[PDB]
Order: sequence, then structure tokens, then C-alpha cells
Amino acid sequence: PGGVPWIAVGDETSVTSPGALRRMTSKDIPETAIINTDNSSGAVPSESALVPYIDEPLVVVTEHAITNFTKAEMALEFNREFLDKMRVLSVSPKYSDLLTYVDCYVGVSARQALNNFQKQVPVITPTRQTMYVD
Amino acid sequence: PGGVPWIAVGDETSVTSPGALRRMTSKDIPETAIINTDNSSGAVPSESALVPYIDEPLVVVTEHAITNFTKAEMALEFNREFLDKMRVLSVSPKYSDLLTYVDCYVGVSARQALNNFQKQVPVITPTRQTMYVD
Amino acid sequence: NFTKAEMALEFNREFLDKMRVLSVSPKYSDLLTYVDCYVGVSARQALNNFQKQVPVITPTRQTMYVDSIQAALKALEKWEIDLRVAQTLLPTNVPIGEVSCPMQSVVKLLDDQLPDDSLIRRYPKEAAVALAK
Amino acid sequence: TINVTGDGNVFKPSAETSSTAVPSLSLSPGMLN
Amino acid sequence: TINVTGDGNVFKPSAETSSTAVPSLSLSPGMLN
Amino acid sequence: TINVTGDGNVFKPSAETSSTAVPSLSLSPGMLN
Amino acid sequence: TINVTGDGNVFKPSAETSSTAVPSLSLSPGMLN
Repeated sequence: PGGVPWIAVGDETSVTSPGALRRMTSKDIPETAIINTDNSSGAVPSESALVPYIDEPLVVVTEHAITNFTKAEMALEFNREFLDKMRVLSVSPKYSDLLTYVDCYVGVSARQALNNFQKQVPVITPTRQTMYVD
Repeated sequence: PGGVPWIAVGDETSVTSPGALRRMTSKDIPETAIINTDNSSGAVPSESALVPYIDEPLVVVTEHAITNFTKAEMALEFNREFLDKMRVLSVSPKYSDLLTYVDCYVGVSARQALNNFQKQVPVITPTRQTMYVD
Repeated sequence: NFTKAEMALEFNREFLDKMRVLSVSPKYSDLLTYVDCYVGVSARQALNNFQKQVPVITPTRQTMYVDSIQAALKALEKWEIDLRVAQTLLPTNVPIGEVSCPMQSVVKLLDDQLPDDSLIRRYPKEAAVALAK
Repeated sequence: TINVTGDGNVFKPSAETSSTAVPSLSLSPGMLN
Repeated sequence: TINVTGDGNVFKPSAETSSTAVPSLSLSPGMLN
Repeated sequence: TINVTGDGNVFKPSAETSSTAVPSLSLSPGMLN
Repeated sequence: TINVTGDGNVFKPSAETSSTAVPSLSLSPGMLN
């Protein structure tokens, strides 16, 4: 679908409740934080002292977004024979590797996510998402 | 009646002097604090991050005022056919819900409120009151 | 697409509730129905097509839903001008890189040049979160 | 519950955080069937 | 549901059935408190 | 089975029942692979 | 592995094997979110 992950801090008896949805953060899901990203493609460093170590917001990629980026990848592999000659990007990014699946409340606002629970929602961080298009 | 809900400080039923009381506050009666209010009509937000958690004074409504404010709602209902077309205010506020009936000493001074105990006194907070008239 | 139309609304959720309009979100998928029969345009090709979990709706229900989107936008015809105006009053975007400026200072200019009838002045908190969203 | 003219806020426009909400969707009559 | 143009309706105003919705109602502050 | 010259038929054009079949399709080669 | 200057290769351009790799694709903001 779309939107942003949300977590509950009060019983969701009825929709339109005065509270009880909170923005998620990579501190909630340590998987989606930049210390655990697979360093395939070798972007994030290997030296310990240079890693931001700060939690960040999480964002849901839409279903349609996945399709277009994965296509955008396919253009690169048309030159794999030439690319390895330059020795650049010795692995396929596989945009799916960057995503994680989690079933929670997703939505542009708390109010409309509150009614909208979802199942196996792909999520990304604005940092990590940037590391890919970069 | 009318006035402000006064509480007994110290012990239960130890009220003997006007200096042994205190104005109540939404901390004391948490039902009248805006993380609890029935959000019918969708007034207060649903972000857990935009909510005061700050208590406010309590005021007493008068029996001849609820009759007036209920009829205030009756003006809209002569147009609900258009409202639901206009898609506004899907559930009529029903002022009585926002009220809460607690019983205590009620008055507009600790002295005279001492001599004035009552049972089943409706109460409201000024912030919630502004929401309804709005 | 249609479930993206409602997402256009809730960018101003922090203002619709200020307006008591559409007090609970539309949730287009709820109106749908999931059945499984032969689906198509003509019989002699629907006879070759059997699908599951087919989303079926009713034109009256379908008509009703798009109005909820439509009727919602109307109230915000004037509000969305302000946010567009509030942003373009000063550089809030760059082609590249980063720019910085104290937040007290900028909001003083907004207090200084915004039109007198701006809803931004009249609802600073909602405009604050609506911007940051 | 936030201070508009208080401190603590940050105003750092960037390329990666360029604003947009919903310009246009693809609602072709052929596409929607 | 109801057909405006068709027959079977009635326009028979009567002083027993005058028309008022909510012309006004009292809000006097001293008697609200 | 239907008398195109017979009565009982209905002709009420309206904006809700606009006339489209499939004017254009989205077959951009980049987006097809 | 392949001899460019050798024999055996085939050069029959055809209308069904039109050459085209990846011109562009939908990246517009609204329908991307």
C-alpha cells in the first residue's frame, strides 16, 4: 500500500481514539538500522568509528515503487560484460535485500492507519533508501 | 447547581475549616482528561505525540444550561440530510457524553463550598467545553 | 490509484479534524467484496476465465466513495493555497546539497509577509505539522 | 504540544528532502477498465 | 424513494402546523455561569 | 429477444455513465522489459 | 569464445526483434509515494 509504520501505545477499542499510535523508529526494529545492512556493494564503511549510530524514521515503500526500481536496475546489467572490466559494482544490488517485512499499522497519518492494519509490509529507512539510488 | 468542584485535602470527611479544601483538577478525576474523551466527531488528534498530558481545572455546569446546549445541537439536525451529502460531522456530538457526574462539595469559594455537599454533579473541563461549542 | 486518492487527503488530516469533516478515514478497500466467479466483458470470454478473490463493487457504492474524496477536497480549496504560498514565500528546497537558517528567524518573516487573511496564522500548529509532513 | 517559536527546531532543506505531496495520479479510462 | 414530481403528495399549510426550526434560544451569561 | 423498435426501453444519458471502452493503453517498452 | 571476424554469425535484423533496451520508466512522485 503506502504510508509510514505506526505502533500502538493504547488499546484500539474503536477508531478515532485520542492517542495510541506512535511513529516507529529503527530503535524499535534494530534490523532496519544502518549497522546491520548487508555491506554487499561496499557502501557503508567497515571501520567502527564511522557509522552514524543514531536511530531514524522508517518509511513504507509502495508496491508500485518496488517494480520500477527493480526495472531501473535491469538497465545496469545490460553492461555487466563491460562493467567488470572497470571493476565497478561487483554484485547486483537486488533492491529486495534492503527491505524488511513487518505487520503493523501503516498510513500517512495516525488517524487513517489506525483503521488499517497490514501484513508483511516492506519498510526502509530514508538513509538506506538513499544508499540504493546513490 | 453551579460553581467549581472542591475536594477535601488531607483525610476523608475531615473537612472542618475552609482551609482544608482544594480545587479539583483533571489529575484527580482522570476520566475528564483528554486522552480519554470519546473522540466521536473526531476533534482531538490521534498522534500520541500531539497531546498535552497537562491537567486543567474542573467546572460545574448548571441544570438550566444543559437544556440550552443540547438544543444548540438540535439546530444542525434540521440539516443532516445535507450534512451527510456534505460529509461533515457523521455522529452528532450528544453533549451529555462529554459530561461526567461526580459528587463532591461544590461552590465558588472554599468557605461556602464547605457547607455545600451534593451528589451527582456534572463536571467539564474548559478545553473540552470549547471543543463542543466549536 | 483510488486508495492513493485518500492519501492525498490525510496530508491535511491535522486540518480536516479542525474542520470536523470526514471524521473517520474512507478506507476504499473496505467497501470492496472478495468473491470468485467467471469475470469478463462478454460471456464467451468470461466462460474461459475463472478467478479467485475478485474485487466486486456496486456503482452506487462506487459513486458514493468518489464523492467522499471529492467532497473532502472542496473544504480545502483555500487551505491548500496557503501551504503552497507559505512554502514558496522563501526557498524551502534546493537543487542539491543543504542550506541552514535559524528556525526562529524564518518564522518571523512568515509572520511578516503572509497575507492578513492567511489560515497559517490562524492555525500555526496544524500548519507546522502539515509542512513537516 | 510543540513550540513554534522555541528553539530546538531545525530548518535544513536538502536535495533528499525536497517537498512533494500528490501532484497527479495515473487514472486513464483504459487503465481503470 | 420518494418521488417529488409524481402525485399523491400534499401541500396543505395550516396554522396548526406553523414552520419553525430553531429561530434562536437563550444563552444569557448570568443564567449559564 | 429485444425489440429495438419496442417500448419499455430507457434512454437517460448521464455524466456518471460516461462512454469509454479502451482509448489508449500503457505499453511503454521501458516499463515492459 | 566468439570470433567476431569468424564465420557462422547471423545478421538478420527484423521487425519482430526491434532493438531497444531501457529508454526510461515511470518515476513520477505522486504515483510513487
